[PDB]
Amino acid sequence: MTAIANRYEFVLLFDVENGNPNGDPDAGNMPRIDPETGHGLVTDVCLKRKIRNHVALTKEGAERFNIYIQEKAILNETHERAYTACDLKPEPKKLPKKVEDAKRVTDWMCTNFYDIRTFGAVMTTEVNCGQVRGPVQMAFARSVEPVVPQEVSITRMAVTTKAEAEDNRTMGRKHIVPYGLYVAHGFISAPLAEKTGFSDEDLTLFWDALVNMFEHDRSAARGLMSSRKLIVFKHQNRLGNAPAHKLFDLVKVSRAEGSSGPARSFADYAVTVGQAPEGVEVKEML
Amino acid sequence: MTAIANRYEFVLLFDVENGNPNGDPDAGNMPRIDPETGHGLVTDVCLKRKIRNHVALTKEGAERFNIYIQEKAILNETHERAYTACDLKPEPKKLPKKVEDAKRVTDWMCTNFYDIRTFGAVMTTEVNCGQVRGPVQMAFARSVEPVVPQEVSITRMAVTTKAEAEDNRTMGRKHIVPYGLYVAHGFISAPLAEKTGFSDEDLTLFWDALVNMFEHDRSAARGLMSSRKLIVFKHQNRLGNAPAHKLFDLVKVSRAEGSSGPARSFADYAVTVGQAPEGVEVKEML
Amino acid sequence: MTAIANRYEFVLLFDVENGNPNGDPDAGNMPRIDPETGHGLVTDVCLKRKIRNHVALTKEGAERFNIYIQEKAILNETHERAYTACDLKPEPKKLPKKVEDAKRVTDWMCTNFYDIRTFGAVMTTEVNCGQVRGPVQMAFARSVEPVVPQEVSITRMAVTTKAEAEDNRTMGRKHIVPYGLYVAHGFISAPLAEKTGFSDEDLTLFWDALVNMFEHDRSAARGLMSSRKLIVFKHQNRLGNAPAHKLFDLVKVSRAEGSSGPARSFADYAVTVGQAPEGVEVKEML
Amino acid sequence: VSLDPARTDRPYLLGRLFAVLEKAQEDAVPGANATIKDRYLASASANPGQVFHMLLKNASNHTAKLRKDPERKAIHYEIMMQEIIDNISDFPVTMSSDEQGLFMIGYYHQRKALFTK
Repeated sequence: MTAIANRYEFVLLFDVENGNPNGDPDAGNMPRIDPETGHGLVTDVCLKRKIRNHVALTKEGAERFNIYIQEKAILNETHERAYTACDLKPEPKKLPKKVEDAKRVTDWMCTNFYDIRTFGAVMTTEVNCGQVRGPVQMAFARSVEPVVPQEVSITRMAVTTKAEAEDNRTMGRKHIVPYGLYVAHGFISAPLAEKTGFSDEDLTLFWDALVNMFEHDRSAARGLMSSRKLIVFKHQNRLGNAPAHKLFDLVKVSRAEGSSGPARSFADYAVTVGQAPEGVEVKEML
Repeated sequence: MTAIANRYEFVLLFDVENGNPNGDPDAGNMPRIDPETGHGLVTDVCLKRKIRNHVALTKEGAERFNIYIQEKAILNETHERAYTACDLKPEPKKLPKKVEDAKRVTDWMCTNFYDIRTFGAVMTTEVNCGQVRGPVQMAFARSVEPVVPQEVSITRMAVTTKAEAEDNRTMGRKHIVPYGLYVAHGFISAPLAEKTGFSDEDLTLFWDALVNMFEHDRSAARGLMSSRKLIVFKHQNRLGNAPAHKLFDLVKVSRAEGSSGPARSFADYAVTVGQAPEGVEVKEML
Repeated sequence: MTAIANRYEFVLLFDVENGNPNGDPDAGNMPRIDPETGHGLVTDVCLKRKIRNHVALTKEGAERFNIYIQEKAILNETHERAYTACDLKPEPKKLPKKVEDAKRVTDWMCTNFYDIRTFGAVMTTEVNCGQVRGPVQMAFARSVEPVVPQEVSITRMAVTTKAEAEDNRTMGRKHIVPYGLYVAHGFISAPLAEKTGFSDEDLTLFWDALVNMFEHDRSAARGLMSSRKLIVFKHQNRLGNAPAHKLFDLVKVSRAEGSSGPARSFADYAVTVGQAPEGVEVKEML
Repeated sequence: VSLDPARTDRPYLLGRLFAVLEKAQEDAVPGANATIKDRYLASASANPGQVFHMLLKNASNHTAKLRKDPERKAIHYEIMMQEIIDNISDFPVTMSSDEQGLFMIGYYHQRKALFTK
């Protein structure tokens, strides 16, 4: 299993066009917004479920393409699985104490569990094996503008709060942005790939997942979130050749100056890319 | 290894975004802040660690570029390796107490262990003194403005343990900083470089590290960081030429006049650098 | 024995930021405070040691400029050297039956050793050398106002020793002072200088050292330390011309009117100086 | 003849309190050159209200510190303080010499008990 040859950086842009980007738990499909400014926030973790979903949808249990996270599942289940597979007695709260078989759970999972070939089956709140730092990472997704939503008092009673309402009908607060574009940043590290055996196949699958994400997520509040763009930057060597932030600066996004009034469509916004230095090559069709 | 021949002072300036720069051992994992005023803080130790790791990475463990504080390693074996190459065996209190043999392991450290030649060391003993003092030193970093940390939760589709969680999807936790800007100070001493033999090459490498350091340490909890500015002051003599405090005053930070409300980007601020007294020369990053 | 011709008195102001100026052996390593009021304290002995260090650094072993109490000197051998340089065989405590012999030792060691010449010395052990008072004296340094120390937790990710819970994260701690301002008083008496030979070049050297004290003592534990103000009172005759307490009253420091929260910079205070009585000359070196 | 938990005489209670503050401090800060005893024994017996007020600040600080670490004693000591300080109505400004004798007994008595175990 070959390790990738270069460092990669990418920017993902998806619509919240007359829809909801992500539900804020306490208010159903309320958008996570900066309470000080109201601009749109999306959990970094937002994309991961969708990723796994597309994995399960296209590979559908292919040996080498198992998934770790499963809806309504128990988190330690996949930990247990990876230890079992490697003839270890599960210790899901610690590294597998026989460290050559911690490497076997790691290998086995970074093989079967594509998503663990991709991401750390490790700790921010609870641990698994730990140690297996993720070779791919991406940050909190954010809205391009202060997008304090236009509230959509949906005509339904099936919400966290029940009411005597069911002349007005029962209501649960869901929201849509007249239009908003959400932005995400991500990274790919060769050195950790070397450790985990992340492959080009994996990369392509990743691309595909990225494209197909939102096909699995739609609702009245969700509205439209099309995978508008996915720009990928490739480094020419093992180690990068430019600051990350510099790269992101190349991806200039703003409202279409020809557009007037509050935005309602992606046409209200323009996406442009400056030329990256020779140390980087940019692909822009995903 | 020829010793440097000038006194140096420097200033660095770096960003943070939607992350936890430095977790607090005590207050769960809350970012470290000053209770009286709410300004943020970052320990120097963190910086040191990061630098170490970068060096180790880049240099690939080549000859004369070893590190004595190896990660998750028994450092009594790293001081054993320092001593046994000098036909000597582990001692606390000092490098092996007979001063010529103390000096042989000291030398056989300094010659090759970059980290000791740079930052100095003790094998930590309650008498908390002697061994070797670092020619390079640095202070606490503090936020230019007060910050507003917050806990953040996610709707995880899975549970840690047997639970009643799954109406709303399973919970999570994080802590983040919306945005912040930090500054730091440091010093380099000729006399101590004369004692350790800390050479110019080292200096160069040091610069290089500083600039590039951030890129190699992506993970889930940190979010994003970036080095923004670096300024170097060079004295024209073995000893000093001016008061330090004065020097530090030449650089000034202020909010961009157009920016209003809580800051959210490096563009929200403005920077300035005055001229330096004749006894010292000024040159920007690296 | 040429000596200064006037009586001197002075006051000094210095500042600390995010550091530990002087630790307490009886309080773990907590900064020294006044329990009843909570003001800070700094021993004179510390300052003296600093001065000696500076001198040593500067002069570089020039005759008439040695330091008697080097950091690890064997004091009875150093008295024996002063003894045997004056042809004496070592003997205890008091000056010999012929006090003159240890007085020769006194003469010799005053001749050569600057710090004895300055600060005096008990200079008496199971090898006597005499006794001295020294023309120069100092008092305790006191914080201008209450100070609230903090302490911080740190983690060694690597460990020195083997651990049973394994690598393990092992924590120590630091004690820190956010900010503080200090004041110091001192005296010089002509009659004793007449007895020791304390000369004027000595005095200029002394002042020079005192201004540049902190520049060479950068360290991990100590934060940013600096000297701010220096005022010197010189009398017109071999003896006094005014009461000391009156002179020290001419200097007054008060909170800068624009400063209202807890002090965090030297700009938060205002420093003022009155006129000098007829018999005294007041000049300001800082 | 030994420690009486029921003596309920003010100078006896002050002695007990002193003894246990000593014990708690001990556990707080190992390796000290001099104990609070050595520092304050005389003063405490001469000016109750003066010092006692002062000490409790530091004790508060310490118990604040000590909750982070899993180790405990110090909850038993905080309860022992809270019993004795509830039985003491008020702090005298000063004590008659004969009373300063009784203060020593309450201290010794209490100490011995704590000396055990």
